[PDB]
This record gives sequence, C-alpha cells and structure tokens, in this order.
Amino acid sequence: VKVNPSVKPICDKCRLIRRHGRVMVICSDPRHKQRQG
Amino acid sequence: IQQESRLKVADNTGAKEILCIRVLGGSSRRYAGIGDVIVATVKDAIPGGNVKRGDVVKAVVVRTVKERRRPDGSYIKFDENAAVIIKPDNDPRGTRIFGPVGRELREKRFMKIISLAPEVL
Amino acid sequence: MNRLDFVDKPSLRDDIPAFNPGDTINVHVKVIEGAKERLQVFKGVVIRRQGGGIRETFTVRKESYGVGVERTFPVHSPNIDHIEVVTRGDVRRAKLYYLRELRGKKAKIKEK
Amino acid sequence: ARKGILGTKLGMTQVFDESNRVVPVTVVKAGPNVVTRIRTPERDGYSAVQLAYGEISPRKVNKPLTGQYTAAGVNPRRYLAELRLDDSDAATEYQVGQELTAEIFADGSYVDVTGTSKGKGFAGTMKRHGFRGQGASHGAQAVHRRPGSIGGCATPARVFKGTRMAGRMGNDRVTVLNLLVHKVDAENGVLLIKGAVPGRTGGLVMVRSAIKR
Amino acid sequence: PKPTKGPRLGGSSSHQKAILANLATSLFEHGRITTTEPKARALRPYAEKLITHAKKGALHNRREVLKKLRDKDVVHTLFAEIGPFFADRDGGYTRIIKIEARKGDNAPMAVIELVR
Amino acid sequence: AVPKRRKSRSNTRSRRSQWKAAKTELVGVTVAGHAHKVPRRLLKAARLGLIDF
RNA sequence: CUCGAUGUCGGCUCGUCGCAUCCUGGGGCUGGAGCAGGUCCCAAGGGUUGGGCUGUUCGCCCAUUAAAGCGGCACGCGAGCUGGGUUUAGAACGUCGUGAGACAGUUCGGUCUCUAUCCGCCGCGCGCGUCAGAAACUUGAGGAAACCUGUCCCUAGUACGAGAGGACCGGGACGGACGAACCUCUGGUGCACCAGUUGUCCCGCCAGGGGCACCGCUGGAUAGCCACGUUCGGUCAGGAUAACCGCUGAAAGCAUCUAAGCGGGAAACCUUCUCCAAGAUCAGGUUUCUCACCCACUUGGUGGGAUAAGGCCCCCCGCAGAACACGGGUUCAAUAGGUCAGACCUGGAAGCUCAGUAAUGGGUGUAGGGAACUGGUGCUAACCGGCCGAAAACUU
RNA sequence: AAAUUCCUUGUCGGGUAAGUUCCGACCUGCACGAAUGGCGUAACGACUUCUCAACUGUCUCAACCAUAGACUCGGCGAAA
RNA sequence: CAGGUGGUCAGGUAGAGCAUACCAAGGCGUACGAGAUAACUAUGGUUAAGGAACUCGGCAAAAUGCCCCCGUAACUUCGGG
Ligand SMILES: CC[C@H]1OC(=O)[C@H](C)[C@@H](O[C@H]2C[C@@](C)(OC)[C@@H](O)[C@H](C)O2)[C@H](C)[C@@H](O[C@@H]2O[C@H](C)C[C@H](N(C)C)[C@H]2O)[C@](C)(OC)C[C@@H](C)C(=O)[C@H](C)[C@@H](O)[C@]1(C)O
Repeated sequence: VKVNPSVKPICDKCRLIRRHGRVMVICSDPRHKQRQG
Repeated sequence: IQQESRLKVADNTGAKEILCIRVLGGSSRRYAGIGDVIVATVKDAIPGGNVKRGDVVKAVVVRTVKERRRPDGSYIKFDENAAVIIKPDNDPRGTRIFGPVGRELREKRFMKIISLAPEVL
Repeated sequence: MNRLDFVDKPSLRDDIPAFNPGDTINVHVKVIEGAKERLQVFKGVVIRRQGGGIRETFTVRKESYGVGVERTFPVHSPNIDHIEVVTRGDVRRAKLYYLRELRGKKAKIKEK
Repeated sequence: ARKGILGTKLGMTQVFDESNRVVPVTVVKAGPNVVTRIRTPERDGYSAVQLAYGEISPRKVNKPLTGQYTAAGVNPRRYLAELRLDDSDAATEYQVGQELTAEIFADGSYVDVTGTSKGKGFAGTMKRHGFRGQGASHGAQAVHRRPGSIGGCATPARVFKGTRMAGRMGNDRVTVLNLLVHKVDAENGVLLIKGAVPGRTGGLVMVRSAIKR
Repeated sequence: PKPTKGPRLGGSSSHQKAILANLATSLFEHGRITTTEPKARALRPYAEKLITHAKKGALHNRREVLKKLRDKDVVHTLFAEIGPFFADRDGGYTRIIKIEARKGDNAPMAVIELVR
Repeated sequence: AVPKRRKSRSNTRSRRSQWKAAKTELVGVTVAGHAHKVPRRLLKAARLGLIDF
C-alpha cells in the first residue's frame, strides 16, 4: 500500500471504498492499493 | 589477548610482531582464544620479503599463555603468544609454522595449520 | 566429606605412580586426533600437583620447539591410562613455578 | 504432575562422564527422607503437596508443628516445604504419610533447583549491580566504586523507584534451571546435578523437575 | 587458632601477636587473668594450644612454645607444673568468666583462668 | 549539607524518644550475704565471686 | 522567574523516557527473475562495540558489526566525579590604540567547598494492626526483574535463472555480548599457615628461635570472597492485536475484509517462566496448639494480677550479619572452643648420628609445622534463668 | 599555515591501522623580519608539544587483604 | 594545635653518608576507649592474560636503582653529550 493522507483514484478501476476507519481504495491490481492515514 | 596485544607471528613470512587490530567473530567481542581469527597490523617483519609493516591482515592464534580448558578437564598453557597469518580460504599465508599449536583448531577448522604444525597439541 | 567422599570414592584411579613436583613423568593421554583413537605421550616434568583427591591435578611441563608447554592434566582423569614416570627427584619446592629458563642450563632438575 | 523433592546440598565435585569429559557437578542429598501432607485444590484451592525433610528431636519443635506432624501421622522434620502440583488433585499420585526419594529423577531428567543464595552482605552497587564505577587514577577525587548519579535535575526532581542503589543483597530465593542430573545415589542418598546449585553448602534446596525439557 | 575476622586486636596483626603472647605469659604466670572479653576470646584457643604442647612435654614442644612466649622461665613453669597438671583433660584447659564492664569504655571484661 | 529548616518539635521529640537503654536483671541470686539481683550475663562470676558488689 | 548567586562546555558514572526504527519481528508496493535491492505501513522488547586525530559535540578515518539509532530530561547527570574548553589575576606572538590597555585572535600556567535536616531512592529494623493468643505451610490482588543476536551444515546448488550467481520455508550444530548462581577445575588474593632469606637486636653463649625493617623480602598457599572460572538463563507454548491478509455479505439486484458475523496475524500488550508479595486496612486461606484463671470494685463490664501455647532478653555461635534482624545451639548438646584421626597447604623439623677442610650434604622420617574443610570425643562456654504473653460486646 | 594563518582538518610526503596534534617541504605572510633583535644555538629545563622501547590495576575489568574512619557500645559533646 | 623556632653533642652494627635499617646512654607508649570482616573513603599491598587499549595528557603508580667491569651515537662552543 502507498499511504498518503489525500487519497484519490489512479485509473478507471479504483473503487473509493471505506473499510474500518482508514479510507482505502482498490483497483484490484496492487500497483498502488493506496490508503488514507 | 585483545586489541593492542603484540603476539609473535610464528610462520615463515617474516613477521615477528602483530598488534591485534580486532578480534573477528562477534560484536563487542574482546578475547581471542587458541584458534580464533584476529585482525592484526604488522609491527615487525623482514624488509623486502613476503609482507611489509602496517598491514591490516587477518591471523589465527595458536598459542595463548592463558590456560584453555578442554572439555575433558585438562588445560594447555603455552610460553609465548603466537598467531599464524591466514588467507580467507582455509590456507595460512605461510607454509610452515614454528612450535606446537593448540589443538583447539581442528574445530574452528583451518585444518591446514593442524596439518603443517610441527606438533599439534 | 564422608558422603561427598563417597560421591567421589567410586570415581577414583588406582595404581597410578607416586609422583611429586620434580619428577619428570610421561603421560600417555587418549586423544582422538584423526582416527578412531590416538595416544599422545606428553613427556615433561611435573611442576605442580594441586591436590584434593579426585580433584587433584598435575602440570606436566614440556619444552617443545624453542617454546614450552604447561599441560595441566587431572589425575584420575579417564583420558590418561599411563602416567609413566621416567625420572624421580627430591626437590626443594612444591610448586616449581620458576621453570622459566629455556636456555636449558637450569631447565634440568638434578637427579635423585 | 511436576515431580519434585526437597534435599540439602553437600558441596561440589567433578565427576567424569561417559564420553570422557568433565562434569563440574553439585551433590545434593535429596535422600529418601521426604514425606508428604497433601493440599487439596478444594479445601484451599492449591493442589499442592507438603513435603517434609529433616531429622530433629521432639524436644526441638514447638507444639503446633508437632501437632501437624501427628495429624499427618509423621515424626517431625526440621524443614517442611510445599510444592505446587497442577489444575488437578487426582487423588492417587500422593498420600498423607507417603515417602519420597531422589530416585524419581532418572539420570538425565533435567531438574531446576531452587534455594536461598549466600548473602553477599550489605553489598554496594558494584558487588550488587555491576557498576563500571568511576575511574581510579585520572583525578577521580573520591568516587571510585561509587554509584555516579541518580537521575536528572528538575522534572524528575526525585529519584525514580527501583533505582539501582546499595543495599543488602544475597539470600533471595533463586531458581537455577535445567540442571541435568548426572547420577543418583539411592544407595546412600545423594543426587548429582551437573551444574551450580544456589545456596550455602548444607542448606535447604528444592529439586523440581524442569518445565522446559 | 583459626584467624579472626575483622580488625585484629591492639593495632594490626603484629600487635595482636604481641598481645596474645603477653596474655599467655601472664596466664601461665598467675593462672587467673582479667582482660576485656574479646582479648580472652582470642586468647582461649591460643592458650589452650600452648598448654597442649605443655602436656606433650619434649624439646620440640619447648622449642615450639618458645616461638610464642619469649620468656624462658614462664615456659619453665609451663613445661614443669601447668603441663603435667593437665595429665587428664584432653582439651579444655582454660575457662572464661564474665566480669562487670570496665568503667571508662564499658569494655566487657572477662577473667580467663587455667581450669585449676 | 545543612538542615534546610528547623525540626517541628514533633519530629525532634519523636526520635529523641528512640534513644532508649537496654535491660536485664536476674533477681534472687544467693551469694555471700543477702540475695543480690546481678544480671543474667554475669551470674557465673556472681556465684564464683569475681564480681564487685 | 532567578542578580542578598538558578555553577557554563566536553568526558566519566548512573540513568531514564519518546518514536521521528540503525538492527532484530511482521508486512504492502517494487521499473521486485534468484541474491538482493529501493520505497511506504505496523512495531520500543531487547540491542545499538572497539580505537586513531580533536577540549572538541561536529566530524574524517582504521577494524568491525546483526546494527554500529535520532532525540528528551537545567543542550539529564560537578551537595556524584574530571577541569581538557570557556571568561580572573602571570607571559609571548600577530594585529588595534599616541598610550594605559584590546581582540567569539592565538599559545603555555592557572584552589572544584559542605558531617545530609525534609522529600526521593536503596536496604534493614522496632511498634501496632490484622476482634482470643500463637505457630508452620503457604494462596496471589498487585508489582518488579528479564526480553539481544550471528555464523555454519542439510534442505539444495533445489527453485529462480543464458550463466557468474542463487533461494524462501523447514531440521540440526557452533558461538558473540548480557545476566544470574556457584567455588568442583583454572586463576586472583591471602597481616594468627609453611619454608627460604638480607640488615640488626635479643633470648647468658653455640644450636634453635624470636622482635623490628611495606606482612622485611622471596617461593608457595587450604578456607573465605571473587573472575579470568564453571554451570544455567534468554525460550517453546496460549489470548487478544497493530499493519496487512481473508472468508460470509449487504446497503447500493453488483464489487467490496465491514455495517451484523467469523479467521489469520509480530521480538510490541496480558498470559508462560524467575523473583517480591495479605500494612492486598479488601489486612486471605488450610492446619495444629493453649483455653475457666485468680483479686478488687460500680454484680457486671473494667482495670489488675497469674499464666497456657508461644515468642523474646541473657549466653555459645554462624560460609547470617553495620546495629537490628535471620539461622543454629543450650547438658537428652556436637553450637563455638579445645583434644584426636583425617582432606589439604608447605616441603623435608628439632635432636642425635655419619660424610665433609668446611660451606653444607645424606639417615632417623611424606618428616615437622599448621587457620578455616570433614568426622569423632562430653574437657571449657553455652550456667540450678528473667521477661512478655489469651479469656472474646453481640445480631438472621 | 609559525607561541605569529581567519578561511583551516590549506597541499604533499614521514610517522599511524586510523594522526584536527608532531616533523619536513611548499609559500595568496588576513597580520613575519632584523638589538620592541633576524636565523640559528652543543649543554642546560619540575617549561610547552610529539613519537618510541622498559614498564606497569591507568585500562579491557575489576578482585582480594591490612590498618584510619564508617557501624555498635560507654564518656564528653560542637557547627554552619 | 600534625606547622615554625638559633646553635651545640651526637655511640654501635651494616652502609660511601650526619641517608637507611635495627639497637646503647637516654627517652617515650602524649592523653577518648572496647570492639566490629557492612557499604563507601583514605593510606598501603598484590594480581592471572594483555600492556596506554585509560586519558585532555602515561596524570598516578610501575619499572630503572647500587658496586665493579667492558662499551658508549649524532652533534659539539671541543668543556661536553
Ligand atoms: C577552603 C574551602 C574553600 O573552598 C573552595 O575553594 C571552593 C571550591 C570555592 O570555589 C571556588 C573555586 C573554584 C575553582 O571551584 C569551584 C571556582 O570554579 C569557583 C569560581 O570558586 C567556593 C565553593 C566558592 O563558591 C562558588 O563561587 C562562585 C563564585 C559561585 C559559585 N556558585 C555559582 C554559586 C559558588 O559555588 C566561594 C564563593 O569562593 C569562591 C566560596 C566562598 C565562601 C569562599 O571563597 C571560601 C573562602 C572558599 O575558599 C571555601 C569554600 O571555603
């Protein structure tokens, strides 16, 4: 995961889901898999 | 037998003195036994021969005045300290060595000094 | 020590010669150097016998190659099966800790 | 169950082992003198056993103690120590009036031996805590062997608790673990223990089987 | 005598030797000798050993008693009367008794006596 | 260092009171005369005689 | 704030805390083939060396190393130390000033005070409490300590790779540093040991000693203490977890580790272990022992007194100790001492004898001396003792 | 590159394992220089600075011993 | 009051010495004591292995120590060293 506290989608497959406190994204391809804070 | 300890190089490469620079084997290790690699500068050799002075070279200890206990129950005290310089490959930089060697070298396994010793133990 | 005396009483060695410091003796020790057995006949002089019973040890001093060796064996130790005494001698000291000549002239304790 | 027994230590020796090595060994007379008085995990929630060991005259012990020896049915013993057993009582492993011996430790079975140390006196912070105490020559006025400092200035305007300071060391019950018994003399009592048992020679020592195998 | 732990009597060990030999000289003189209790505790074994030599009674015992008590004559009396007087007692030649503590230092005083 | 402050007479007195003196006496000891109460320490030289008073 | 004084730098000693983690632990991504490597997440339990140049932190370097953190606490720490540096007085240079003098210019020299009252902390006690008085064992709330890590061998030259190279995961060996305990071994020491020995004096003289000269000095040296010594420890294992991973699964006919649910998950947290511990006033428990016990009152309660069981004080002690405590012992005794036989230490007594011109050497003779260690033995000291100690007011 | 240089650990060599110190040479000498002496100078120096062997508890790493204290007991009995 | 105070005489034995060690004449035990293996402090002692690694710096201690006999560098102002 790349953790930067200002999270956006990268490609046209990232889903800005929310998951138990941290607001992560998932494009189902762990190229970034980034997550907020 | 530690850093800053002159001990006579007993092999045929000219050096008669080495100040142990280090005691190779562990972080903050202090005392090198009968048969553990030390670093060593060369305090005193023959001019022109195999080795010069001031060389940061490994060595192996074969004589320590302090009694080494063997796990049988006996000891081995020698008269004067002694270190045969070595290479990083299981070979002494020298070809023969002068005087007995502590048998506590079949284990650390440079079993070429225990080969080329005049008398092991 | 009676019951600790018994702790070591079935742990003794027998018939081993009488020897005090001064006697040159000849310790045939068991060492397994290389093969499935080996015997090294450490010859030298007894420069010490720090006693105690089983805890008793001698210190044979050999002079090997222009360099001595002070080899401190225990009596009763099972890596010893022949403490041959070569030469006896009635010396003045009991600990012979002065044997630091190596010029040989005085390295030899006179006969008896 | 954790097979333990009492006993006193008679001193150290060395014994030569099978492989022609040395065994700097401690002799502990755990001899066949340890009797019991069970401690139910129901009356008092232990599941422990009360091992006795010693030889004293009736005249030597006071009435409460001899009453407990009589109610257990045994002739008094200078010591009377206790050993935890388990989450279980099991009602058949022991008995009140039982007899023990050093024989349970079966020559190789590692023991862990516990007992009070030798008092190292009122020992200062270098016999007590290993302080590389201040220098000895380069001007050090009077502070060789002396502590040094105790904390900082104004926020901890106080010495923290548990500061390493001088005080009476020694005598504290210590447990030296994993002492492989070299021999067992059930024919005159003792139990050899390859190691260094804590305590004065001739003092109480509880030889418990290990926990670490 | 095993040694003493702690500070030796008088000053150092040499003064303790001298103290002991003096106390034993006057003990084998008068029999009944008052000291402070620690002096008598140090002297009881020492004196009893000397009297062991006394009841031995041979030039080697005389020469090993004269290596403590310089005096030839108190030792004459040792190996004359005090010696044979203990023809029976194997050990137990002296006897400590408690006197009242010396005023001025409250030093616990004790009188050590040859048993008779 | 010096006393930073003087002592409240409570503390002062409270450990002037821990300045006690010991005791022992062994009453009814027949010696020459009327029974003297010498201490249990000394009663052997009380009996034998090697005690003043 | 402090000027009727808050002692300044560096080092040492001792710490301690933080996480902004150098290593060790778990991970995600990688332009990550394998080795690795680079970056981000969690993680503070341990650990984080030795030297050369410098007053130096700052650094640079040598040899390592698993790694050789970055900070806080009066740039922690001078009633704890050093005083090398700063900013006293002397002196010299260079420079400034006519000059006295001056320079965050330099270079030599240059007093570091206190017996600890209160808090703190480290140890030890006394008094009471704990609803009768003890005694033995203990429960364990709550604490503290402790927590490191490398190499090598098989796996396997396997996988991964054109090949040099080269695994993960698992099983075993050898260590380093740290700590604890013990004294069997090595080794240190040894002021009541043994012998040798130089000066001098003495014991009437010789012989044999002894006093003093660092214990005269030198060779040893048991006990004790100890490390350079030995042995042991670090863990395995459970629970909940972080990061991360995951299943079931909607809202929001899907997709999602999340909303309900469940699972994995680390040296970090509680456990596990070692140690303290019921003053744990919530003052515990199992058991054993003693229980009329006489006076006076205001019958009683209430005081007193007497003791029980018990403990103390005295005394003989201790490898237990500053005092105190603790442990052992007290005549039915082996507790100290002595005495005997030992283990050991020393090293070959004295006398007598014989050889020798004599110095000195052989015999009697493992002698003789002797301290602690062991076991005997009722000879000496533990002494025909003093003290302090119970009786519950009662309820569903 | 000095008792003299700030930059400054100037640069190069000797010495070291590693040398901000030392030695020799160089020479933009911030700011050397001739009786406020210039460069030397054998002997001398409790002067300052460095290197080397003997040696050692200084140190790695401390341990044990004796006395003077501390501690206990009796006596007198302070101080800031 | 552990300081300071002029000069005189000054023995023995070992020693070069009036130093030093032990002693004569002569003095004195000179003024809080008894203990007691605490830490720690001072004064001394000794130490395995190593030998400056300590440090600001070999500070401190250590070693060298004396008699005789050989031998003795650079440099020198020709004395030396
Ligand atoms: C016979 C004993 C002496 O001990 C010493 O020499 C001390 C070591 C001094 O430190 C000397 C010596 C020194 C070298 O070491 C400390 C030095 O550094 C220092 C300057 O003065 C003092 C302790 C100074 O205090 C300090 O003085 C500074 C001015 C302030 C300090 N603090 C900030 C408030 C203060 O503690 C002090 C003022 O004398 C001046 C004390 C004053 C009463 C005296 O002068 C006394 C006569 C002193 O001679 C004395 C104490 O009796």
